[PDB]
Amino acid sequence: LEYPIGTPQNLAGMEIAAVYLQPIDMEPEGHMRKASESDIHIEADIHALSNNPNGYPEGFWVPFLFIKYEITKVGGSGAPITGDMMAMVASDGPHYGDNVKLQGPGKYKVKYTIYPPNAKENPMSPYYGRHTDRETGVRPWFKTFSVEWDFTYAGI
Amino acid sequence: EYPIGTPQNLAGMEIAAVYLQPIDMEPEGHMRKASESDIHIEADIHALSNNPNGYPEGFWVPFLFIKYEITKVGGSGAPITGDMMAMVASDGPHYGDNVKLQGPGKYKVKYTIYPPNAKENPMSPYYGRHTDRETGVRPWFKTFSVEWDFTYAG
Ligand SMILES: [Cu+]
Ligand SMILES: [Cu+]
Repeated sequence: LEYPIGTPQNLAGMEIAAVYLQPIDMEPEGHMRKASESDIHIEADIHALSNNPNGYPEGFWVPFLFIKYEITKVGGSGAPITGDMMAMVASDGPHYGDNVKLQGPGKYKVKYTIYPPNAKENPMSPYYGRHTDRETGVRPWFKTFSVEWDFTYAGI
Repeated sequence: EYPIGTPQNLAGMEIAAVYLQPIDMEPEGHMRKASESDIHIEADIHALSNNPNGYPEGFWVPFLFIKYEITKVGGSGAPITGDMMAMVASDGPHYGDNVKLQGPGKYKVKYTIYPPNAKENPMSPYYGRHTDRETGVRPWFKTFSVEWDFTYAG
């Protein structure tokens, strides 16, 4: 099932929502930590709002982003749980996600750092372009930013 | 914004071939210089109803790889070949390339459309598909080609 995380946030003509599901299985295998080695599938749900700066019609999935996440158990002085999401498709459409192993039931904080197509850290920079001519060009890509939420994990 | 024939409904997607004047793009070094090209050729690919790879109708189909072959009818030159690149423009994301043609006249335009997991698709390690019963989708479509007749006005 789905376990939404807080309320969606917006920036730069995109809506950013966080949710987790039960761990999933994915092709290509050997990318997702196996479902049996995980507690949840964390996801970032990112869609264009109106007047999107890069030409996306409202509602379109925003592709070719790179998302790094940090999940910290509240009150914990231990190391945060970190990883990189991967772009993928599921029955509900494309999203960014990762299978994650948590640190038991309780309160967590979740931070997503969202990299644009042209960020150094985004491995997809050489594969996705942007028109820059006057007639068909669009605005520059957004700059890297982070968004945070709190959530409770009960065990699924 | 100019059409190459009419769109074809294939593999749960509308595949349209269009073109416009040569463009400029970030990142540099992928498109041929606009001044050294004749057109920007594009593949406009969106999901139809009941798309089997998880896309709601009208969505752009991302992470594909498109190779094109443009042949002048009766031409003695080599066919014009290349790879499109995914990119965004004012009307949305598409696949495109700046192309130099071989003068005005009749051409055949063929696109070979590769799914995310094709050997030929360099984006295969970057795009996944859920396979579990609850949230999975059907296997990626099989690589296919689509052709049209094109008259270049010059
Ligand atoms: Cu996923
Ligand atoms: Cu383009």
